[PDB]
Amino acid sequence: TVPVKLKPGMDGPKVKQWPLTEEKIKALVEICTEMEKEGKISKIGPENPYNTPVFAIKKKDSTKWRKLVDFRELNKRTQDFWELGIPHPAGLKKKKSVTVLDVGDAYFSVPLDEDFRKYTAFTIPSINNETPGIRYQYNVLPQGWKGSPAIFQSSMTKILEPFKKQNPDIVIYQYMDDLYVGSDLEIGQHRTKIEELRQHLLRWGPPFLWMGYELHPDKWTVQPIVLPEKDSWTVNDIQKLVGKLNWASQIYPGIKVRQLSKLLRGTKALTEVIPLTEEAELELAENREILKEPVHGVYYDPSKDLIAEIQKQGQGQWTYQIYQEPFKNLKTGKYARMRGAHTNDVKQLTEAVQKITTESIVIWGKTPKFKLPIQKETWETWWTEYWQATWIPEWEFVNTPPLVKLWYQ
Amino acid sequence: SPIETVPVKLKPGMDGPKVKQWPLTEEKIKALVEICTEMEKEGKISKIGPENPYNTPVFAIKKKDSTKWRKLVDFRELNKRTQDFWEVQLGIPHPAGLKKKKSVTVLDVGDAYFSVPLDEDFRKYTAFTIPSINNETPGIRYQYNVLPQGWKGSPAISQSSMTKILEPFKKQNPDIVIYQYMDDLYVGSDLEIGQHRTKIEELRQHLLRWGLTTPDKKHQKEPPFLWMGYELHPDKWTVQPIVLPEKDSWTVNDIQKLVGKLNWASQIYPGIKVRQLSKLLRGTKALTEVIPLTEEAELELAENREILKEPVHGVYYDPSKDLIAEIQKQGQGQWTYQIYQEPFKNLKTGKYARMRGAHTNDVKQLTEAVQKITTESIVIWGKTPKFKLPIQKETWETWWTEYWQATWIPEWEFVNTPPLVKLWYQLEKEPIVGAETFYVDGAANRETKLGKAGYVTNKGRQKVVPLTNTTNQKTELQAIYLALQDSGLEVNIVTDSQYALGIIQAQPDKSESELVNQIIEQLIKKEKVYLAWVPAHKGIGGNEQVDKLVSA
Ligand SMILES: CC(C)c1ccc(O)c(=O)c(O)c1
Ligand SMILES: [Mn+2]
Ligand SMILES: [Mn+2]
Repeated sequence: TVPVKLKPGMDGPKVKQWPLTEEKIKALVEICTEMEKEGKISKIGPENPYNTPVFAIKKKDSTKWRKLVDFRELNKRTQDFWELGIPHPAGLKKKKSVTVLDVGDAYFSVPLDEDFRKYTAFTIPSINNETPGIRYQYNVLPQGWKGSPAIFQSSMTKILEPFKKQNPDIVIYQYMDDLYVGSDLEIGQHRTKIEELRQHLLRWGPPFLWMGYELHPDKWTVQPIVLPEKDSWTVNDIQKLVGKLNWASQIYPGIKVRQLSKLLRGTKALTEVIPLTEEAELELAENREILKEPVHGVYYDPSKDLIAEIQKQGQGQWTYQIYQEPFKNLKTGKYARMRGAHTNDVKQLTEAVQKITTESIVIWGKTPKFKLPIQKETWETWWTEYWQATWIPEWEFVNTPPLVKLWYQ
Repeated sequence: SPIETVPVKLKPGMDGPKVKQWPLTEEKIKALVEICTEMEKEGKISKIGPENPYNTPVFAIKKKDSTKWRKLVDFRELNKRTQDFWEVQLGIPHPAGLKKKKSVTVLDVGDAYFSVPLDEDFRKYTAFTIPSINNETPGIRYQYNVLPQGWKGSPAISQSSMTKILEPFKKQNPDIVIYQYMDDLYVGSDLEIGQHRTKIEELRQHLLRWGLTTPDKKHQKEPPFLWMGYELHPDKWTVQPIVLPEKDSWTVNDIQKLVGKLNWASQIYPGIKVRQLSKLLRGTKALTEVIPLTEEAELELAENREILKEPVHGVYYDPSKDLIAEIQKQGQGQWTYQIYQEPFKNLKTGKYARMRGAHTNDVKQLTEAVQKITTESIVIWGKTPKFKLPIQKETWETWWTEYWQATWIPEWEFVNTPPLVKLWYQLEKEPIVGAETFYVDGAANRETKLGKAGYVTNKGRQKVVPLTNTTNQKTELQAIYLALQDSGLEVNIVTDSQYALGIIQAQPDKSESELVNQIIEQLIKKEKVYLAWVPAHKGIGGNEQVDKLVSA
């Protein structure tokens, strides 16, 4: 069994448990009574000062409640693993179909370093503080923890070897409680291989991981930056155009607005139609060109956090951008929709956060830190109510209405 | 003896508290050896040989002016040096969270902390010395054998041991509800009066078989059940008017007992503001610290004291019915709400004050109220109440669909109880045809703070105005204000201030800033207002013109 520790000179996680509905508290009590019986977790005393939040979620589709521990704080306090840690397959994104499987269940089979158990403490809250908190700590590889897939690496390899050798061409990436299986087979056989990979795990050693979260990376589209094309512009159109090209000149140094502004010479009514000059037309053409080739120099850097900004665009539409350095976007997309008049802004945003974090895992092998267009107190209240992933990314809250909303269409 | 001692560790790298004993009077010592001799007999403490190396200061003082001397130990260095524990949810159970049970009984377990053993290996850090009178003999050295009072670990360790003791009586009676809060043990049930008393007899013996004297009663009054400050009646609970101390010089150890009270009362009583009295008091420790409050604290204690002067009544929770929450708009950043199941039978009534910030508007405040109520309800009842709110469904729709941020309210219905919350002004999405276009700009000189604010328009109209003691950010809002002033009912307004755009694109309807307000009002008077934005110094006409006019 493996020796783990916290980064040098820092103490463990002491986060507070947020309130849970009655429904959720009940499910957690069931799940934990079982787990205590199976020897996975053990009640602890008050001499253990640490704590990690814990709530419950239903997955994409199940009858069933899944205990989700928010280890975010323990994760960034857990010594990175190198003495091990996983490699990301750049080919995964290029595949026609990628299915995600919950193998997390398998982590419970490996014992956790006796001395590291205390740092995994958590508490099930009681309604109206009738009873004081029921407290546990893990004795095994806890799901949602990063030190988990790291220690179950050798074990996970040995289990997939036969499938790898025989099935050599699929790509299999392991992230947290997740296993990303990608292939260029047709959905029929692709899903046969999966079920085949499924059986492999059931045979090689909560409980459901029956389900496939199937994605199609080969069909994910980036949104470029475009400029309107009109037969008659107004002072206002031109003013907007110039404001945006001036913004796009921070990313593409070759942008020129000279000949366009020159069209706004004097002081006109915003609704006045201004004819386009040859000079202007050309400048518009040339800029239009430049805006279609990629940014000059943006390769991904693994030792740096990823950053994702989201812009509520209205009518259920959302745009986002991932980057490490400002104006050096690795990706930009537009999350059009759930299909309609989606009446829960907060739900849409929570769905967008997960999709984006998914795409991010597939492409760089890690989750981005989010800058969310919401009031912290509104997000903290309702987000766990729409969460369906087994992982949780880092986020902050944007209080100041950005101007880039006006430009990322 | 029957209880399993909890393992306790001093903080890492820290050693035991070596302290010096303060000499005492023959009258304070004699007593002590008395209070001690008895304590040593119950086995609460032991005499240590000459040889332990740690020490804690021992003091001895009065309990009533009906004079006697009780014992006081200064566990200050030791509380610094002792491992952190988990205060768990230092949450406070709300009477309205209790459900109607028939029979109830409150057992006041307090004397029990002395009755819990202390980790054998840790007892040596609790050594204290009783000074000798003429220092002709060696002092007398005791160490603690039970959770010592005044220490870090007695609170949590005991409240924990208790749980373990009760957790077996609790499992055996799936129907009986038991809640523990400090001294207090609440036992509820639907049983007849006489089967209840019976079980209570088993619980009492079960606690005794684990080695802790239950007190039963020495002055026996009625069914008005007293459980951690609440008066529990068959079908209603009551909190008697809280009497706050009235005094000349406030102390740091009476001001601390105050915030605790205020907090406790904070969730029973509405509008209990305690944020000023906490900023005078924290992390500063006293041999010699004694405090005047600040005249914003004698006036608050004034307001709190006025609110705690009226009794609080409420009904219990009936899980078979919906939970309802109704809010009304009260003013000056104030809102009132009542949570109930049956109309006029309130479970909890409260008040929400606006959260600090320069600009704001009624809609953002209501939303903040809902999420506060929502979270409070989930803590007490485990569910989210339905909301009766003073805002049209059409208003809210217009708001969240257009607001640049993500926002949501739970299931809710409109209730017409003026003053209704609404949107005072609405910026347009497109330019307004036939309206005058006001390109505006401003500038200021940081050295002299002298600046100008102007605007030019497609109709030739123009105006610049000199200003003193102003800023760049100030002058662009000032320029907008001027534009709003001199324009008709409908108006297009081009600016180059990202700052001004930020403030207006937030749609505020009161700011604690006179200027913004002036603009706000001006907006409320307009029928149509289209507010554009352009980059500065890029040659767009009429941004340049006006820039030239205000720059120099
Ligand atoms: C070019 C810089 C100094 C600048 C920034 C912001 C403004 O609002 C201005 O009006 C301006 O004239 C200049
Ligand atoms: Mn300006
Ligand atoms: Mn200017």
